[PDB]
Amino acid sequence: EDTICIGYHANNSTDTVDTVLEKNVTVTHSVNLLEDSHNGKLCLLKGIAPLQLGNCSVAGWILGNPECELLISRESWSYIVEKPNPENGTCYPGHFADYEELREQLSS
Amino acid sequence: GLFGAIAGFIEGGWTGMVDGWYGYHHQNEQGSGYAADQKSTQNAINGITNKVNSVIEKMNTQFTAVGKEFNKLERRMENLNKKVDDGFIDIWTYNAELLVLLENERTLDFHDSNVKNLYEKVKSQLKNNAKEIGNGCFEFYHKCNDECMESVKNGTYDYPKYSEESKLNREKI
Amino acid sequence: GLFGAIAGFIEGGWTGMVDGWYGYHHQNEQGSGYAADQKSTQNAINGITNKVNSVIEKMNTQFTAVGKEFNKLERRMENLNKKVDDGFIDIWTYNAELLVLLENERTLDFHDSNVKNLYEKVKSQLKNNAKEIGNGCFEFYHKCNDECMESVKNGTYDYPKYSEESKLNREKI
Amino acid sequence: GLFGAIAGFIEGGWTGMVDGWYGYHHQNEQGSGYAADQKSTQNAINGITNKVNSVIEKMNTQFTAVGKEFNKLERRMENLNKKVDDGFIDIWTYNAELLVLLENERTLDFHDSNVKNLYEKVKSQLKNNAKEIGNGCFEFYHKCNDECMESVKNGTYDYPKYSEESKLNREKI
Amino acid sequence: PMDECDAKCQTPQGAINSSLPFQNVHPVTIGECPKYVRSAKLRMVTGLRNIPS
Ligand SMILES: *[C@@H]1O[C@H](CO)[C@@H](O[C@@H]2O[C@H](CO)[C@@H](O)[C@H](O)[C@H]2NC(C)=O)[C@H](O)[C@H]1NC(C)=O
Ligand SMILES: *[C@@H]1O[C@H](CO)[C@@H](O)[C@H](O)[C@H]1NC(C)=O
Ligand SMILES: *[C@@H]1O[C@H](CO)[C@@H](O)[C@H](O)[C@H]1NC(C)=O
Ligand SMILES: *[C@@H]1O[C@H](CO)[C@@H](O)[C@H](O)[C@H]1NC(C)=O
Ligand SMILES: *[C@@H]1O[C@H](CO)[C@@H](O)[C@H](O)[C@H]1NC(C)=O
Ligand SMILES: *[C@@H]1O[C@H](CO)[C@@H](O)[C@H](O)[C@H]1NC(C)=O
Ligand SMILES: *[C@@H]1O[C@H](CO)[C@@H](O)[C@H](O)[C@H]1NC(C)=O
Repeated sequence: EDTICIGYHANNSTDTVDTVLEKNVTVTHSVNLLEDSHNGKLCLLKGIAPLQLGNCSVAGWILGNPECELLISRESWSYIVEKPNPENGTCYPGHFADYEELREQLSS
Repeated sequence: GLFGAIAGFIEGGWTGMVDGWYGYHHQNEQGSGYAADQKSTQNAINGITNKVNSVIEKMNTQFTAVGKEFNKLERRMENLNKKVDDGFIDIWTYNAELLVLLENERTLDFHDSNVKNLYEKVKSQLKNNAKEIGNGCFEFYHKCNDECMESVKNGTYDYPKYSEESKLNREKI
Repeated sequence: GLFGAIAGFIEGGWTGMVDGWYGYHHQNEQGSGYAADQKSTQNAINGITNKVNSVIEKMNTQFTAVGKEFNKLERRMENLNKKVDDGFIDIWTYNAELLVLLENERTLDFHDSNVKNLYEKVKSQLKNNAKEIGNGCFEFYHKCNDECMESVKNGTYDYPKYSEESKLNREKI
Repeated sequence: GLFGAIAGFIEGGWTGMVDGWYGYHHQNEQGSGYAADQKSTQNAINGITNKVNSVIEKMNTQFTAVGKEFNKLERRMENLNKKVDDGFIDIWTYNAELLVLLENERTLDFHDSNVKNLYEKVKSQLKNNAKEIGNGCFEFYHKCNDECMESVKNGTYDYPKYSEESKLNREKI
Repeated sequence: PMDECDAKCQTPQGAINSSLPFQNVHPVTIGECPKYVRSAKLRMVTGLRNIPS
């Protein structure tokens, strides 16, 4: 004879969370809050380009090291790009006090 | 089945239907079929919309610059700024992780709640006219067509429609 | 109506009564009227008292001085102290905002729970002696005076009082 | 008794049994006795295990060195580092205190939920065959031995076993 | 490497989608950014449990 039943959804899915009372807990649908990924690029903000040094230090950039392109046309930019170990420090060495402070002032 | 259904009196889910997260399964002489409850389903999903908007939006992400650097005569400030940043990092980490755990629990309870509510709504029409069976389902001492199905979906039955047929077909049991 | 009542089997609230957040509405030959359930209402409101004391008090507000200032050779410390303070500000902001959302939800569920509990208490006395009707209400197969009302309020009925009158007035139905 | 039982329809707890947090009390001609529900009890306690692991582990405790010190020409950094540390201290304090309150509430609700679920499981077998009584208990219109007890524990009854004995012993009432 | 592509937040390991609130990826950032954690993953449920039989 006739019957009525409740119903709800399942699917083929096997995506999982952690939860208070059980782990790897499977659900139908999920959403990742996280961005665990990076494109592996140096893109630019907004249409505003960044500054690039290539091999140079900030000393070689600001002072006018001839092997560093001065690039006066670079009037403003999005962010500064270095490497960790900048090749071209000062050709005639010398202490450069408050490197920290100058960098922080030239954050932006 | 916090509140008694899902791994409760119900054991498992169904892959037959995909149009909505909730519904009914109708069974009568014309055939069987699954059919989704877009009313309560859409209301709940609107709740999830307001949730996730009310999680994402509650940040304010500044036009930020993180990093700093120091010489080796600034080690006060180095171990500070490390302690500072690691403190903040850990606090966002801890609070957000707990928030994912708790919010997903409350989401499970929200769903469980909604189906339990609907289960009582199904019960409330058909109390003596049709019986609890097994789990998940009710059997009718009378018969029901697709009009009777869609009527019972939207919260309508006409209680005296088959009150007498249940009054007779009960009485062999 | 998380748990099935408020926008559940009940549709809406009532402005007739103001003395307490919960109650009953009595209907008999002497008349109609609303009357509040100060027992469970007062217990719940004591719960809200302990809540709000347990939200406000959990701060410790120091005899504080916020502000600082710097020259332009301290920009490490300026952008630091900005980052520091904005970090703290945002964390209190985020945690407190989530706390208002969650606590108000749990308050709604607390209320919904209490009325559902009381609904089963009303049911537990009058199970076969009087019937579920419609929503929100029970009909008696017998009669009930104001003494019967106030008795049924405080958790007392005398089950065999009108067991037979319901046993007869049922049987036409 | 958030959900209706504990200080709800049930008034209080029992010291007779210690083997598990939940169970039944059986009463028949052979005697009385208490007996624990290790299935749901063990599942719940596994939940508490995953909880407390998911509270403790979520910290990361560095190989840390807290303290600092300063002269009196560093008072910027002194009142800073005081403000810094007191800020962090208060935030961990506030969040953790709220977390103890909330988690213990959700634990109470978890327990209350589980017993309510089990109460409906006890109901689901013995619906018309045996009646609600008082609070906390069901009376049988038929008889039940220790095999019937242990069967009813693990989710088994054989509904037509004593369907007729209840069908007759009801009918004097 | 450096590229003409566009973004709203940036870090040395790469340019970043500013859609979502959080990364676990690297703390240093510039722009309109996520926030860092030390974690493996964070995934809210939309749907619910999946059991066929
Ligand atoms: C940055 O430094 C690298 C060093 O690795 C330079 O590489 C040299 O490139 C030239 C051709 O341009 C070659 O003749 C050399 O043999 C390379 N040397 C090495 C060690 O790879 C690179 O030219 C520098 N770039 C700038 C812009 O200064
Ligand atoms: C599950 O189903 C979805 C939608 O049909 C599909 O995208 C996915 O590849 C399927 N996965 C498996 C393992 O079948
Ligand atoms: C989830 O964890 C439980 C822990 O015992 C284990 O039984 C199960 O196999 C795990 N599943 C997956 C997919 O990791
Ligand atoms: C409910 O369904 C019945 C048929 O099943 C239909 O006639 C009626 O118009 C529907 N009512 C609403 C409010 O949708
Ligand atoms: C309960 O109400 C009845 C009358 O309705 C009254 O006689 C009795 O004293 C009341 N009991 C308590 C404990 O208030
Ligand atoms: C349940 O209990 C009955 C007796 O009470 C026993 O015969 C049966 O094997 C048990 N089943 C399980 C799955 O434990
Ligand atoms: C950024 O993320 C959003 C949401 O995940 C997505 O819609 C968009 O396509 C993504 N864009 C890029 C460039 O990754």
